[PDB]
Parts: sequence; C-alpha cells; structure tokens
Amino acid sequence: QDKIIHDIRIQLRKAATELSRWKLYGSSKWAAEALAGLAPQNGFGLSETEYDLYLLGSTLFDAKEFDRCVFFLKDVTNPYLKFLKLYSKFLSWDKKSQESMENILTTGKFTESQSNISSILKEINTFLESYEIKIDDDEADLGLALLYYLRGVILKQEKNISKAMSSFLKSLSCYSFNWSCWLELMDCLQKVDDALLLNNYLYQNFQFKFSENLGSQRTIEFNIMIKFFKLKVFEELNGQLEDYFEDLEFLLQVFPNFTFLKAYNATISYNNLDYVTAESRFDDIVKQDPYRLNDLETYSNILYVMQKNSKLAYLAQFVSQIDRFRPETCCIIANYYSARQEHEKSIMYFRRALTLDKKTTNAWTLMGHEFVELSNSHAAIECYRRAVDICPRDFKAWFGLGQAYALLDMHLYSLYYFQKACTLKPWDRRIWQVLGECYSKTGNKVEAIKCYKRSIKASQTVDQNTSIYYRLAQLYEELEDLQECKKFMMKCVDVEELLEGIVTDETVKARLWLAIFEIKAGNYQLAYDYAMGVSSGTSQEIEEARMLARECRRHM
Amino acid sequence: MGVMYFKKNEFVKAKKYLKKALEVVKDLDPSSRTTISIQLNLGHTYRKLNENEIAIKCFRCVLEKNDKNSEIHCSLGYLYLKTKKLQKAIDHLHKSLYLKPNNSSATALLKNALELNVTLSLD
Amino acid sequence: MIRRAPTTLQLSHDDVTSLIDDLNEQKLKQQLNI
Repeated sequence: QDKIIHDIRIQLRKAATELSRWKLYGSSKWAAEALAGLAPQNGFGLSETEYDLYLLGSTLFDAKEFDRCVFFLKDVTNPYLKFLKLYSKFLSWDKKSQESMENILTTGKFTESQSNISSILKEINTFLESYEIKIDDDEADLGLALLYYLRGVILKQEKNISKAMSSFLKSLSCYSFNWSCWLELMDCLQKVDDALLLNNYLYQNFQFKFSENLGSQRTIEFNIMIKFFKLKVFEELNGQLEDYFEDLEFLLQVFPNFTFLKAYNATISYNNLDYVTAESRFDDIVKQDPYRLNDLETYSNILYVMQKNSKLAYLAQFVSQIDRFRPETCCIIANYYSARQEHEKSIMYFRRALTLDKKTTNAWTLMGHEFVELSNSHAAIECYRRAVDICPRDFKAWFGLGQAYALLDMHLYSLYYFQKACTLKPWDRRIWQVLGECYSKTGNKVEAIKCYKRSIKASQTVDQNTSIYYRLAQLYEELEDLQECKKFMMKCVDVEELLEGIVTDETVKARLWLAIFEIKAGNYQLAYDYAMGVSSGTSQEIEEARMLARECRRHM
Repeated sequence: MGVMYFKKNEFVKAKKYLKKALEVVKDLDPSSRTTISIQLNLGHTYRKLNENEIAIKCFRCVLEKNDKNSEIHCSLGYLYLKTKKLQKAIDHLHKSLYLKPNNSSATALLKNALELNVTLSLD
Repeated sequence: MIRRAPTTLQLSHDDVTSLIDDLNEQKLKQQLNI
C-alpha cells in the first residue's frame, strides 16, 4: 500500500469527474462509489467559442432532450465533443430500435430500420481517419478513448465481435479506469478458451499509455482493476482460474467496506450453491447499505430456493417501499409471486422489469420458467431464445431450450442445445445425465456411455447414482454386453447397502433381473438369495420374485 | 452481364465481368444494394465454381457489412455444410430461420445438419 | 431516372436437394465401415 493507495485516490478522483462530465452515468457511478469504500484537478481542451456548445449539449442531454442535442452540434470539429453528439444520436435510435418478435413478448400488445448506425459507424471512421493524431504513439487523450469505446459498442450491435475487441482494447490502452468499457468487453467473450488467449494478449501484447495515467499504473500487474477484470471473467465462467485466489485477497485488503466486492464475493457462494453461507454474506450488506439495490435479485433467488417466503415477503415489502420502478424491484416482486404458485401473474412484473433495461441479468430465463408451469411450451421456448442472443453465456437459457424440447415429441433439436450448455457448465451433474438420456433416442449407444459414465463421476453423492445405474444396464442391454449390465446393476445393489437399504423401486427391478439372469446362468442358489431381497414394491414384483424363489428351490 | 453469364452456366465470363465491375466501383457505392449485390453474386459464382475459401471470406465481409439478411446466412450455411464445420453453420441457419419465417430450403438444410449432428460423435 | 435492384440469385432448390442427397450418402456409407 503506502503511496499506492494514495496514488489511486487522485487518479480515481479523475475517473469519477470527467466520466460524469461527458455523460457516462454507469462508469462514473462505479468510480465515484469506489471513493467511499477506498480508505479538484480540472482540465480539458476547449475554446471559449466551443466551450459554450458543451454546456449547451450537456444540459440538453440532462433534460433528456436527446434529439435536439444532435442538431445543435451538427458541425463540430472538436476531437471529443463530437462524441457527445454521436452518443446522443446513437441512443435516440436505440429507444425505437425494438425487434418486432421480442416486442410482442416485451409488451403483449400483440400488434431507416437500422441504417442510422451504419451512417454513425461510417461517421466515426471518417472522423478518426481525418483526425490529426491517431491512436499510435504517446498521442491521443481521454476523449479519444471514448470515441473508440463508442465505436466499439456500435460494432457489437452488428455482431462484429471480432473487430469489437480490437476497438475496446484499443480504447482502454489510451485511457484506463473506465468501468463501463470493460462491461461491454465481457459480452465479447461468449467462449472459454479465448479468455486465456485474451489473457495472454493482456500479459504480453497489451501496453498502457503512461502519458495520461499516473505512476505505478502503466504496468499491468500494479493496476488495481485488472484484478477487477480478472474477478469478473472467472465468475461469469469458471474455466481454469489463474491467480484468482491470490489476486482476490489483495483487492480485499484495499477498498474496505466496498459493497460491490462483497456482493461479488457473496455471489461466488451462490455460484458454488452454498446457500447457508450466501445468506449471511448477503445479510451484512443489507445492514451496511440498505438503500443499495443492485444485485438484490440474487438475494431473492436464493431465498426462493430456501422457500423462506416469510423472510422473502418482508424483503419484497422493504424493497418496494423505497423504489418501485427499478429493474431489480420488479424482478424480486415477480420472484415473490412464483413462491405463491401464482405463475400467471409473475409474468406481468417480469414484463415490467424487462422494459426497463431489455438487457438485464438472467431475467429473461426466469420469465420462461413461469411459462413452463403454464404449459404454454411455446412462449417459453422463444422466450428462452431471447436470453440466448443477448447473453449466449447463460447456462439456464440453453438448458431451458433443451428441457422444453424434451417435452416436445422431437428430441433431435434438444441435443445441440444441451451440447452448448454442456461446454458452458460441464461441472453440473444433471446436464450430462439429461444429455445422455436424450441422446439415447439417437441410437448411437456408444457415445451416450461416455456421457453416462461422466454423469456418474460428476454426480458426487452416490445415492442419486442408483437411478442412473439402471440406465447404464438398459443401454448395455441394447448391445451384446449383458455381463456389463450385471456389473453395473450389482453396483446399484451395493449402493442399497450404502443407502441403508432404501430398497426403492429402482433396485427392485435390479434385484429381479439379476435373479432371472442368474437362473438363466444356472446359478439357482445365488438367484434364490436375491429372490427374498425383493420384500417391498408392487404386487407383481412380489409374485414374480416368489415364482423365482420357488423355481430356484426345485433345482437345488 | 455477370448475372446472365451465370445463367448460361458459363461460370467464367460472368466472374470476369463481375470482378471488372467491382474493381470499377471499389471507391464508390459502399452500400445501397450495389456493393452487397455484386459481392454476393461473386461469392455465389465462386460457390458454383467449388472455390469455397474466398467464397467464405467474401460472404463473411458481406455479412459484416449488413447483418439482417436471410439469404446471406443461408448461403454461408450452405458453404459450411460443403465443408465439415457444422458447429459454425447451424447457428447461421438458426439466425436465417429467425430472420425469415419459412426458408424451406434452409429448413431442409438445417434438418440434414441435425441428422449429421446425431451421426457425429465428436468429443 | 431511378435504378431498380440489380438482379441477384440465391441458392436454388435443385442444388440444395443435390447436396442433401449427397450428404445422406456420406452419412450412410460410413457406418457400414464402422
């Protein structure tokens, strides 16, 4: 620490003000809030005849009169005031840029298109090409990074991800300490192996512009938020972590009582399905910052699993008291109606939350689940689609499609959907088993076993493996491996000893088949031993087992 | 002229004249149904000529120029199914069907890609 | 004076059906080898 924390304070103070100055609410909010957790330098390139327009442009933007601001800056040669006009021009298009199919779900009303941004993208390329100083060398300044960042985000709109990363990484080399820029970079990954490749780019190819930045900040590893970058990537998708634990500790020492870290730190427990610890880790942050509303829906979600409706309701009452139209506020409420089995109404509130941002966290997916309980099976499936195109990294979105198509007579489309989600979260025990179950319809029994055997290993608890053991024998029965049927079917019999003789219906079929198989093998005495093992179940299995027992004794 | 000489199944003079046309109009007509039309036609001719590589490149550049187009996605999926890149083509077929409702030929192509995905057992 | 859309052609039905038939061929022959 020592001067390292002090050097952060001065430069972080910058990232709070100019970001707020040129109307970036999201980035400035994170940075300024970081001042509080952390334990008036002014300057801009402007002329008096041009400084006036910035005041004109900024206040019109504040009054939310977006479209007038574009006209009033029609001809501006300023390096970065042009950014403000295009930023206003971009958003003016966006609000009316609603796809028709998604809009039907977005509202339920049930009732020039994109060329503007093409002009916008051409304008930004034209301006930079004709601009005096390019990004190369120690030239350029803070405003230039905004242009590239605005160029980068618009590139993502036409799904030009490959070029999008180049623009974003270019923008951040010029200026760091912009949180909003890295948020959009996250959506550029949609894959796991590229992350380490991108990590390799940062460690070797990437370099910072020390001219704008302060001391001990051009270096990548002395930078504090490159840790934040590493935190976000390894929580969206685990993969293989590199220095994840060690770097997390250092950033915890700095930034005391930082709510965002604690929320992220607690969120890790939810990704680890450690619910009991998660509530405690959520509970303190509520006490510290009662009026913080970001990522409270996660707190709702865990409470949904615990079904502490009494606790959840007061949470819903408390949240709605202080604000009633923020996306999390509607999201938590819609979650509440699900606890009351009122699935038909939870759609309405999720619908309200959706219109607020239309690119939220996994709220599209939760909307789809409620449709499933309504047996629509068609709103939900296309609903699950909207989560995919926005965020292709969502496990639940892909899973919902495969799960829903499983109910559909065709299972063929479901295999692909499960395959993608399998890559996203191979650690889940359910997905491998479900994939194998659907893959059995394919008739390629050999590949299902490789999936089936991995499901068992990843299933941890052995008691739940009893049901999947019987599935192994059934598939092996389709092949000339009846011996392999027995060796795995005797395993689930062994698990019954481990499961204190639960003697469920699954092992009832297992026990009778072994007796029949051993009778066919001539082992009457052995088959007679399992004959009395079926002491419970339906009547038909009891009479068949006694028939086997009677037959075995006659042969002795 | 290129479209005609493609119709007559010559596949050579069509390509030459189309390349001449685009090399005339490299500087101008960046958009507005001129560059996209000529480039997609050249790519389709290359596909007919079985030269699929620059076909992939030109179809990709057309797609990045304009995304909302069912034909571009369907043809790129056809190109990928010509090779073995099913993982990168079925998404394109998905998008093409999403953009335009029927796409009967695209439906058949995607269905076949489905039986391929069943048939293949890649890790 | 206005120009209309220049003539452009997409994948026909005959060629895609030829490809579907061929692709059935190489999804059909290989499992015989297996």
